[PDB]
Amino acid sequence: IESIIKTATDTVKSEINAELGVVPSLNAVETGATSNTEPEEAIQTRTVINQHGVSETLVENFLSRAALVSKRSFEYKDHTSSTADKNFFKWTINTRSFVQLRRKLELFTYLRFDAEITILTTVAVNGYVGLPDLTLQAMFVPTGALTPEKQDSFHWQSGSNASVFFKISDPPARITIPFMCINSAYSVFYDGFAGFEKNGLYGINPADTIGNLCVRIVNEHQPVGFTVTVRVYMKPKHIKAWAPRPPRTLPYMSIANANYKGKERAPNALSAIIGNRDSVKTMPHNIVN
Amino acid sequence: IESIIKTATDTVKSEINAELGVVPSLNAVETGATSNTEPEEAIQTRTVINQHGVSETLVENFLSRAALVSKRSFEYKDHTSSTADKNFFKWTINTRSFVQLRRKLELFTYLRFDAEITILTTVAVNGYVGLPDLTLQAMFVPTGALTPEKQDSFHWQSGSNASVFFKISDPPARITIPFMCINSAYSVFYDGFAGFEKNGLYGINPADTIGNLCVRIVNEHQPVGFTVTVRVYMKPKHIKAWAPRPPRTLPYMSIANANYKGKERAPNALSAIIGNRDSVKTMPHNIVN
Amino acid sequence: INFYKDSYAASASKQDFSQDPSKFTEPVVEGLKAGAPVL
Amino acid sequence: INFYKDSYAASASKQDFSQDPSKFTEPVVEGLKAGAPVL
Amino acid sequence: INFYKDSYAASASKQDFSQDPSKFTEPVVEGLKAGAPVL
Amino acid sequence: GVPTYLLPGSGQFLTTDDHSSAPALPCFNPTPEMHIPGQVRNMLEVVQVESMMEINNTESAVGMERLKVDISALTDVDQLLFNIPLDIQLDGPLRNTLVGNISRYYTHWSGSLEMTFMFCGSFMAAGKLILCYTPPGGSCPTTRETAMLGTHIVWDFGLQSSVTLIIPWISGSHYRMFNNDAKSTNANVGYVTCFMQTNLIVPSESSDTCSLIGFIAAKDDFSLRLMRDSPDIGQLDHLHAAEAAYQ
Amino acid sequence: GVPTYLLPGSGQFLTTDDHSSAPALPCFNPTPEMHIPGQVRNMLEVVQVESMMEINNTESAVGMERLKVDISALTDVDQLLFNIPLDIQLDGPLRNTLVGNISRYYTHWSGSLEMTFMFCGSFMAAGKLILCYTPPGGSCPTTRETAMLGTHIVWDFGLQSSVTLIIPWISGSHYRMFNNDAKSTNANVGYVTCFMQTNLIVPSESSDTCSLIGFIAAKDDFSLRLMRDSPDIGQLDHLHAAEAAYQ
Amino acid sequence: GVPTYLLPGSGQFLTTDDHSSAPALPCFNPTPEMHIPGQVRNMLEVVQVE
Amino acid sequence: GTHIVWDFGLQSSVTLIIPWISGSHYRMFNNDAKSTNANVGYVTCFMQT
Amino acid sequence: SDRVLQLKLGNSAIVTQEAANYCCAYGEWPNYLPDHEAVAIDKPTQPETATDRFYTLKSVKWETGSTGWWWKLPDALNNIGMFGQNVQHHYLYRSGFLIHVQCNATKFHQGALLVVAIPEHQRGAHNTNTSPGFDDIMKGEEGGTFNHPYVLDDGTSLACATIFPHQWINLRTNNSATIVLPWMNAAPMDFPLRHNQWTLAIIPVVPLGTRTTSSMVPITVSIAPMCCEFNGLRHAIT
Ligand SMILES: CC(C)Oc1ccc(CNc2cccc3c(-c4ccc(C#N)nc4)ccnc23)cc1
Ligand SMILES: CC(C)Oc1ccc(CNc2cccc3c(-c4ccc(C#N)nc4)ccnc23)cc1
Repeated sequence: IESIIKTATDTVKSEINAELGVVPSLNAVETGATSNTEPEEAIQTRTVINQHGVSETLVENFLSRAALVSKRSFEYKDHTSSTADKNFFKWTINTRSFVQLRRKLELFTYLRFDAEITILTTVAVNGYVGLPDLTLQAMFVPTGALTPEKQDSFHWQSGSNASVFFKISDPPARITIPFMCINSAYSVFYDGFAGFEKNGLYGINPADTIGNLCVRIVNEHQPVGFTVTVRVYMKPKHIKAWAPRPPRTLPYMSIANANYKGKERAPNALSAIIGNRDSVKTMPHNIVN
Repeated sequence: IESIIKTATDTVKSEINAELGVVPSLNAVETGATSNTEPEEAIQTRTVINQHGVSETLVENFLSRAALVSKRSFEYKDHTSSTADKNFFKWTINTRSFVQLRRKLELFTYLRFDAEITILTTVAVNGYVGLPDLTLQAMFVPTGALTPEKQDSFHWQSGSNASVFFKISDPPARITIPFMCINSAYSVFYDGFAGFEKNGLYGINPADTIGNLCVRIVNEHQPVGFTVTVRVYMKPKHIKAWAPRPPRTLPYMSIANANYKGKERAPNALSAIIGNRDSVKTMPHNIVN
Repeated sequence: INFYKDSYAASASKQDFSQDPSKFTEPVVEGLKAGAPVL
Repeated sequence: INFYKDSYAASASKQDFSQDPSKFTEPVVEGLKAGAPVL
Repeated sequence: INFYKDSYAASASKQDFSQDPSKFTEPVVEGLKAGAPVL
Repeated sequence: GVPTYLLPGSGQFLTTDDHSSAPALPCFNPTPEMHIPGQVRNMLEVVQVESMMEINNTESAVGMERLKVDISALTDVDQLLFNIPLDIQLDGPLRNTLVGNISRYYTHWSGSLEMTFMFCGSFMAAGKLILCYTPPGGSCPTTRETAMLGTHIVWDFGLQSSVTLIIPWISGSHYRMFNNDAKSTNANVGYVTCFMQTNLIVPSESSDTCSLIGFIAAKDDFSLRLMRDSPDIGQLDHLHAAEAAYQ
Repeated sequence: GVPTYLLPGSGQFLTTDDHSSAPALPCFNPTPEMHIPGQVRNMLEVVQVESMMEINNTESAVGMERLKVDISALTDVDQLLFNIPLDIQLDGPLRNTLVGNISRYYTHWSGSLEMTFMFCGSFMAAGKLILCYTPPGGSCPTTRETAMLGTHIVWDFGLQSSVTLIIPWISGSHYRMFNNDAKSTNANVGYVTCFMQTNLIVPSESSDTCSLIGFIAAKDDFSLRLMRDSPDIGQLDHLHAAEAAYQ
Repeated sequence: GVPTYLLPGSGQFLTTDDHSSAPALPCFNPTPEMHIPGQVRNMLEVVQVE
Repeated sequence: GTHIVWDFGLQSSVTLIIPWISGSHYRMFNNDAKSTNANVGYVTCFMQT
Repeated sequence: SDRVLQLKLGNSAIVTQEAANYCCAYGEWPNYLPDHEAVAIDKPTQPETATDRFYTLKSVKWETGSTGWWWKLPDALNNIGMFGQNVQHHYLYRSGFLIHVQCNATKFHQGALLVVAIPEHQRGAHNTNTSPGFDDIMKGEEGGTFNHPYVLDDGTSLACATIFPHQWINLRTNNSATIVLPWMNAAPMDFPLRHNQWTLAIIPVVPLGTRTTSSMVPITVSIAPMCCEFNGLRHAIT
């Protein structure tokens, strides 16, 4: 039954049991149900009024904290002779690059949420003059819009694209992107192929495509070079989640897929996820006095 | 009797006394009670309407002011050849390092409060170029979480750890940590051993473990070196306090224990806490005219 | 505090305390009993 | 002023004027008297 | 505007228009008269 | 104008803050909601589902073999068959479980655990086992006469394939910590042991060796506190094709 | 937008400020409260408890010997036995007391003090003492005929082991200061002296020398003001193992 | 958050301004008032004395 | 066992009650003193101070 | 009337004719753990009169050089009678204590004992950085002696120890002290082998003196656990 649960369940006192035909510790795992054996059935209990709150395990609280999704460093310099991110970069938006957020999200099959984005920028002098207070432009370039080819291309005039202009001395730039799947939920996993032909990508729902984040320095280059690093954080909010999954055990290999190899030896080897003990009779950290 | 006290008690006028069997200046210290002799019983008094407030000696006011709990200096430089805090540090959280807060807290056996934390950062040029406006990250790493090994290790991606990102030009960074003991109160003193074996630590309740504070500079190193100093202040708030104690007399020796040596000579020598006078008949600052 | 015109701009919704774990723990067509054996 | 969702975020509570010093000054099972000798 | 808990934190009190200059100009035990000579 | 002053913490990026923020796409209309099976709203719903313990975490158990314990007929009475370390923070049989993997995002835990064992011998196999929980304080028991002094279930094999041992929450404090110090009095739970109560008795044409699968779940009195990054995942390099997202 | 301006004091860290601040652990649930014996809510409850004066703060009094005063039979009438300096700010018998140690976190004080003396001779010991408080203005009295002009209690030894001398709050100002200038008219309290009223008289098989223990407490008219760092504790180096908290 | 902007005069120290400011000594209790002879409340009372 | 700690004072005397602690309703005056139907146990006195 | 007292608990009784009232620490009385404060859900054993009775420790000799004595609770009782057997078989314990301290001498003797119950008396070592070891702390029924009673072996002071629950034995006035201790812990129950809630301390602030013929003057300690509960039944650690 669906019910409102704010605290852990109370324990009732229980007596001795000796009833024929009543056998609450016996179960049948083959049904696929979990054991319904209560502690009051397994042992004699006392009454316990339980006050422990359950708010910290809410899916909202579990997922709605800001995580790094993108980090890029580029040279802020005169690029006339470079081969390179020439005072700007383009990022194809994804959540698979940083394993801590990736593993948390992949505990679920379908997710619906809005994304709070924070952009943190940092600058160092290339191998000192002090640090300049640069202006940056982040521009969202949706599917089928033209991405900028140059720091000063006219794409940056941004007539209809969302842009945010922000300083390095400011607090980190912050915006919310709405839930923008063409379905009612994002497909965290996708057992399918993106195209009507056979050559399309496995494992990525086309319905979930966000677009590109294009970031430039707005200033003309200075006489000396700098490295600029941009960090993007995403925080899910107003979250719905469906069909929880076995967590990732093996190290990730790629952002394109669930391909797996494991560590050379346990823990998280393909052959052994838990580290070995000497025998099933060995207690590894046994208390001895 | 428990009662609400906002001001010091009033004095009533008293007359001459000459009653047989009534002897209010006599007492019995052996019961363990303090003397109940009132001034109206010991001398002839006038009436005094007393307005003096008692708010400044509230335990809330006595303890809830910000005190330094941690101070660390490290080099912000290229550390490829250093032996060292290489652009970041880890602190195992404790309150025993700075004696002024330590002595105040140790007036009590059990304390329950929330902690307001302020982080103040300062920078100097190593032996001038001006001072850079660095971004720092403080990350709380609870018990059994992995601490960062490097300034740019992926631990800093902070998917579930609380992190605060803050600038040197900003006001000091401020957060509240909730009261987080697994008991109803912190054990300011602990007459016990932390483990089920005999080799565990004396004097530290395992229930009170907070975790680690990991602090890095987020910027890449500059061409020149800097010293960064981080100061952490803690302010108790929403305070409850139980079983007040004899104050510390001897200088502290260690953060691990109550070990004591004293000063070489009084005051606060092991043999003499108060400085000596010549005799019990000597008045040290006697008024003479 | 939300002065933005779009409701998706709002702060997070941390008040949804409804649970139904039986859809994951007991998706059996005939519900289990305490006082009777499962099979 | 507190716009935070957790009540532990609040400013300090400086209004608790309840005292009972007799638990420290007079933990004797038979209370002392003014008009009679202690022993 | 005062969100501080201590009332001494407040802005200044510029509304006290009570005067009694006679304590400085006329501290004589018998008050002066207009229609009669002083001595 | 309004007179103001800035407090400490002004302009910081706290990753757990909760504010409204500026919508980048004005007048956007999200896709209507649709009912989907299996909505989860509290992670305590997940840990209440039972999942297999890797009890046979031994060398020469390979892959799936680590999820079953083989039982054989014995010629000595009351022998120990296996034990299970209960330290969820350290790398033992409980770690790669639903209750295990979710709890490791948290630092504090409280409440009861359920272990269920399914007997997977033939219909003709018979036997009785005793499953014992030992509250902490001393060594793990090695003899049945010692183990039966703790909380235990005697299990008769029959038509019902499974028993539960409830591990009741017996703790001095409200919570335990997921402490890498497993011997800490704030973290140690004690032990589970299995002994022969009678014997595994099988006829000639049944297989002489039979397997147990063990499961664990949290009960609905279970509670978790103080979120942390889970130590179960990490990275050293960038992943493959991550750089290509910038090209 | 709201028009605003920033005042002086914007962005300062005042260590005595009182604001709400951002919670780092959202949805955290603290451990339920439990009743514990001995809750203290005002530090004036502590200073009302009596504690031993170190009256014998002399060389060749070692350790516990500094907490007792030895009384002997005299062959001259009305002799002075001891005096007690009352300057709580300076290092005298009152400093390492409950009232002493708490008051030294504060700068101003007001209200009455209680001194209690317990006689610890044998049951067969007898005697009368006079305990005198002298309000300030002149020298400490050296003769009983001078001291008995102040506030005094004549004490007969008997079944009740103890007398209190109340030191009444006799002050021109509402408060006194804990002033390192002990002769300042804002700080000096005057003196306590003890004389023989009769004599210590003991039989041959009682010990010829007997001890007083002196105690002090604040009364409930006592008040403290203006919090300061206490001069009773300091450090020069880091403590041992403090550096190791960073390793 | 509240949208705001700063006006001219933000962050200035005008010596005749009149704001509340942060109390450095929380829960401090001032000495009770006492009646004193000769309270002056307006300086025009002084200039009326010859 | 059952004991009374006795302080000497103005009241000259203490009582130790020996309570009837017996499996049966009665005991026998048995010349076999070690018989389980007859043995009552022991009284002992020690210095407390 | 406040000088005569009888304490009766289980099969044990103490009479004194020369008490000085008695102390109830913080004005509390021992109680069993209520349901709104319970943590452990197994039904507790409550042995009552088998545990809730006076145990008398070995007496110590008060000598002119004595620095004082201490005993830790529950440690001093962890091996005594049915109390010890229940602590050995159970993970968790809770109780109060009633402490009665006994010391008679003649009317020609003098001397004063501070009798004080110290909560969480975490000891220091003298003149070292190394923390006190297990065998320094855990003494059992014998208890320990003070190294430096003037700082209470913890760098604080004897003069202020009257903030803790205490009585005096002043040989002029009284020959016994009584202290009733509630449960005093941050957790509702504890593991009795690794944490001591209370330290009993007996300190001779005024030394024993007489000019009659000397006799041995013992100090005797009787402690009754009050409202014993035990949880987490298993084999004996022992
Ligand atoms: C320049 C400004 C004005 O616009 C911007 C700024 C930044 C961004 C970067 N956003 C984003 C970065 C990373 C992920 C997302 C997602 C997302 C997350 C998880 C899942 C799953 N499972 N699915 C989708 C949705 C919307 N956004 C995202 C986009 C537009
Ligand atoms: C990086 C940010 C987001 O998180 C942070 C930031 C800073 C910190 C440092 N906190 C802390 C530093 C020092 C002490 C504490 C205590 C504490 C105090 C006194 C007693 C006693 N008696 N017992 C516990 C509780 C919580 N905290 C503390 C922790 C997490």
